Amino acid sequence: ANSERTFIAIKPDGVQRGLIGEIIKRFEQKGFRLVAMKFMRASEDLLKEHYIDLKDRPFFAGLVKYMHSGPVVAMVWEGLNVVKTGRVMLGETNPADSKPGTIRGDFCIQVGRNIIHGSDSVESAEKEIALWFHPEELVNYKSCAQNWIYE
Amino acid sequence: ANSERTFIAIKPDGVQRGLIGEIIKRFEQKGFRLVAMKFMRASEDLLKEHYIDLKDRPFFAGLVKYMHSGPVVAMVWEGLNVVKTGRVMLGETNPADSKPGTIRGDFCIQVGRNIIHGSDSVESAEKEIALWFHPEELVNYKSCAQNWIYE
Amino acid sequence: ANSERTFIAIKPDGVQRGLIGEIIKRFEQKGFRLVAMKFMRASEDLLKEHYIDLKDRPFFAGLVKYMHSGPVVAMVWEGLNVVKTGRVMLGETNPADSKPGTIRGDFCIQVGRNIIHGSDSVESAEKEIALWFHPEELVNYKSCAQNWIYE
Amino acid sequence: ANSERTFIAIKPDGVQRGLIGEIIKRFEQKGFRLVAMKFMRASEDLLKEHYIDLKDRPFFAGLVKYMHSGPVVAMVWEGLNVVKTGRVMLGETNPADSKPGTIRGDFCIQVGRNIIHGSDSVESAEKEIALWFHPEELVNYKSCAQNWIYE
Amino acid sequence: ANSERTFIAIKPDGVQRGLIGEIIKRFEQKGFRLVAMKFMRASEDLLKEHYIDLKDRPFFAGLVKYMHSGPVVAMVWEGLNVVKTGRVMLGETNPADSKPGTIRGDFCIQVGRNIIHGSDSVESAEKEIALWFHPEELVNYKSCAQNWIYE
Amino acid sequence: ANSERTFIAIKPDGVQRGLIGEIIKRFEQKGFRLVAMKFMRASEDLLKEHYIDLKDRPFFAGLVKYMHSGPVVAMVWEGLNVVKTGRVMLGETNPADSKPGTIRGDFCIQVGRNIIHGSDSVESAEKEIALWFHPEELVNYKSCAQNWIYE
Ligand SMILES: Nc1nc2c(ncn2[C@@H]2O[C@H](COP(=O)(O)OP(=O)(O)O)[C@@H](O)[C@H]2O)c(=O)[nH]1
Ligand SMILES: Nc1nc2c(ncn2[C@@H]2O[C@H](COP(=O)(O)OP(=O)(O)O)[C@@H](O)[C@H]2O)c(=O)[nH]1
Ligand SMILES: Nc1nc2c(ncn2[C@@H]2O[C@H](COP(=O)(O)OP(=O)(O)O)[C@@H](O)[C@H]2O)c(=O)[nH]1
Ligand SMILES: Nc1nc2c(ncn2[C@@H]2O[C@H](COP(=O)(O)OP(=O)(O)O)[C@@H](O)[C@H]2O)c(=O)[nH]1
Ligand SMILES: Nc1nc2c(ncn2[C@@H]2O[C@H](COP(=O)(O)OP(=O)(O)O)[C@@H](O)[C@H]2O)c(=O)[nH]1
Ligand SMILES: Nc1nc2c(ncn2[C@@H]2O[C@H](COP(=O)(O)OP(=O)(O)O)[C@@H](O)[C@H]2O)c(=O)[nH]1
Repeated sequence: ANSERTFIAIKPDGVQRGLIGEIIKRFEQKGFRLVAMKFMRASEDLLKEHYIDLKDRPFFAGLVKYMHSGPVVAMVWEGLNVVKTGRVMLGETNPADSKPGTIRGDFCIQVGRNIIHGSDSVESAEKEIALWFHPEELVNYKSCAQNWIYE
Repeated sequence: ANSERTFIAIKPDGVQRGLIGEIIKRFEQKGFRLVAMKFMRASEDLLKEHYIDLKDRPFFAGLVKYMHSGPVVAMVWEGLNVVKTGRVMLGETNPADSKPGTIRGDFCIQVGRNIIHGSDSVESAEKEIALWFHPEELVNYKSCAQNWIYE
Repeated sequence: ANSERTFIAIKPDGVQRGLIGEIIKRFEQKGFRLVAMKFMRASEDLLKEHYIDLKDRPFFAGLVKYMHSGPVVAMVWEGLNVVKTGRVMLGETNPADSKPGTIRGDFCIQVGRNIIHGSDSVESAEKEIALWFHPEELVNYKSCAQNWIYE
Repeated sequence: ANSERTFIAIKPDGVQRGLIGEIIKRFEQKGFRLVAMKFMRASEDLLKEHYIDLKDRPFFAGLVKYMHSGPVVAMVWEGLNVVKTGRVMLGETNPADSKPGTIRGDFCIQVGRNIIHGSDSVESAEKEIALWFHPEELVNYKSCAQNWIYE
Repeated sequence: ANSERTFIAIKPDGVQRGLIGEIIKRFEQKGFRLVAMKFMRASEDLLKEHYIDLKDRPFFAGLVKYMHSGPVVAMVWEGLNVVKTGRVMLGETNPADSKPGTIRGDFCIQVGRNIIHGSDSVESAEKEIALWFHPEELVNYKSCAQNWIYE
Repeated sequence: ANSERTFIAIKPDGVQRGLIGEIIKRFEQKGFRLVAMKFMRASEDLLKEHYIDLKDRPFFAGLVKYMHSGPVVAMVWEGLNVVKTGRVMLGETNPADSKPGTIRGDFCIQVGRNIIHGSDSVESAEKEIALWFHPEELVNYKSCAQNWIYE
């Protein structure tokens, strides 16, 4: 449970606006373990499979267009309930309901524009991960504060 | 509604406790547009002009007085929904009902000493706008990353 | 009640994990006054004395042994509502239930490691307060801004 | 001397790249007073005037145009040695030479865009203040902490 | 010489204009360990017995006075060379010639209100230590990150 | 020269001590471009090859192993003068000679644990880039603020 993982990617806006050091910031202070991460451009292919379940809903292609227009940071975070906790850490997908203190609350205003992405479920989490990252990609180490964070 | 504007002014107590950089930075990083700004001391008739609705109310002149005791930072901000979002940002007029994360929540204790104020309505917005500034103090320009905030 | 005081100790985990400054600051910038502060390793007897009402819980022994593992930072903070406002500042006891922007909410994850302690109640405040420090360790001073803070 | 002042302007670039709040807080937390401050599109004549010691510089006119490009933030700050100290604040003129800690060190890279301008002599100082600001635009007040800053 | 401890005291001005947090934080983040710490109003003799080496000098009793005008934060920190570095950390005694990025650089203006003090030597540092704390107030623990600090 | 590039890697020690968002963040506000990054553990022979030179120097062996003991953040950054400006932002190889305001200065103390590495030549830059990156791993975009960062 304490090993639960999630997939975090900072969208193209986040990277254009200078948010990566910030965003990351928030996860490492939270006490979470950066399992993996890589900066890159997403292929249309990728995205669509990513967003496969969305395939239909109007924004879709724009969405794909957009994810495609710039680089992103893809990463994987490990921890107790990272999935649900980080979700929270990020705010409501529509920045307008995100409160302050949260990724989107603090940093942004429009949904299309929401600078970041998080796995809504541990499933989404697994698929997502595996889809983004080969397995040997995903590092395994122990944080010194482990036993400070973890009971 | 992406042009929306509200009247944000930091109170002499924000001013005095050294909360201006912080506060504008809030707006800055959420991506709203600073339209106008001017550090000034306020006229009693202007306040008065402004605090108009609370005209009597037991705190009324205690207020006015206070609001007049120091210089303030008057500003105009713009963005999709800034009025409402701003509010949010600010917190709950009553700093005890303001959650951490938000300005008041973050840095102040009582409602008398509330560090800032914000248009609570659009119509409201403008009036204060019109009221506090001369339609020529309002700079029309675009953000460099507007395309990153807006689709 | 602007001289309500409260007791806040920064557990061994908040120590080991460097949040001694982050934590204090929050206090400082809100508008509280630090009253007494001390860095020590609480004895067990102290410990038990402390956490007396949970004398019964399954985790009790547990509590106490970690709380004695390392140094803590005890402190008295006074201000208007200190007590109850210091807790919203803290967030949920269970770092998972605790929003962003709060201390827990932002820097920790398990309730067995939830880095800070806050009095829940004025009398507990009282109680702890006394249980932790002799009467004359509590410094008395006024704040220069105190009247920027308080009306 | 501790009532010496200097003229602080934030370049359109500082305005573009959101460093308003940040640069402001720099002063605030250093211990300087905000005498005055407003957001404006400077004019070309003001400009030329404002930058006459440079009337015969390859850049000039480019220097103009650029500064005329967007709005800026004009500010006057007072304090003991504001003028000079303010300048170490800034860093060098050429961001390349600017140490980290400084405003130019920290946020910028090129001379042709170095977000900020500091007065370099008290004369220059008042000269510019003169030039920019309407005496009635200069704030008379006292920090609740003046005591705490000054001996 | 990694268990070299130095005495760092934040002055009435530190305490007054909220930099106790900020201050403790810088030391945190550089990886020194907080051995002892206590919020206490000094005692004229102690002040005396301390600033004994500048018994005569202009200031002196000006110094003593001030340093007792409020409480102070007493601290002991450990780390390889903490002293020298602490100093460095601190700034040049004189707010005047202290670079940005140092304690003083960033938050203070005159040598009269120099928000904190730190040992300037070992020999010194001990004398102060002895002098401001009883032995048992000296917290020995092992930081987790320590071997991440030290090879 | 606006396209120069450097190799920045954050060492395991910096990763163990949550200083990644901070480290990146330093690069991002200055306004330098993130060109490639990935999280990962380095291969012995990746490392021996990277420190190839000081193949002899006593430290070599310990260096290796250390570097190998946990994951790193490997990056590439582009901007006018990134290589030189990038070192200056890092500071002195020896944290002890590092100034406050700099990454090491601020964040670490012993050479052996210096948390990060920056390209010392532009050759080295390009060389180090090789070793470490597959050319296709070099993303290419244009920051929306470049024109504000550069003339
Ligand atoms: N432009 C635009 N994008 C949207 C809209 N609704 C959702 N999206 C995008 O689709 C992403 C994923 O949709 P959803 O899963 O429902 O949110 P997520 O689970 O947080 O990924 C959101 O984060 C948005 O960036 C919309 O109405 N307009
Ligand atoms: N002393 C005092 N001032 C108050 C009280 N309620 C409101 N105010 C002040 O009057 C301001 C305006 O209140 P309100 O109309 O609720 O907010 P606005 O419409 O956003 O300015 C508040 O932000 C406070 O500064 C009160 O109970 N006591
Ligand atoms: N391991 C563990 N510790 C707990 C649990 N519930 C509470 N505690 C711990 O003991 C302290 C006292 O608990 P409680 O009275 O609920 O929390 P409070 O409202 O923060 O003081 C908490 O701050 C926790 O560190 C639990 O279910 N398990
Ligand atoms: N393009 C360009 N602008 C320069 C150069 N030198 C100075 N300036 C610009 O004109 C301003 C005024 O120059 P000067 O008075 O030396 O510098 P200041 O008084 O230190 O900051 C600088 O802040 C730059 O923006 C140069 O070589 N090229
Ligand atoms: N008012 C005043 N205080 C001074 C002066 N020089 C030094 N002091 C004070 O005395 C303290 C100690 O003297 P010194 O050893 O020279 O300071 P250090 O370098 O902290 O140890 C300083 O921190 C100052 O607050 C001076 O010219 N005027
Ligand atoms: N233990 C130890 N490590 C050192 C020493 N000198 C350098 N190193 C380590 O090896 C690295 C590379 O040294 P060097 O090539 O001179 O520095 P670079 O090329 O400027 O950054 C540094 O990051 C240090 O951690 C030393 O004297 N002792």
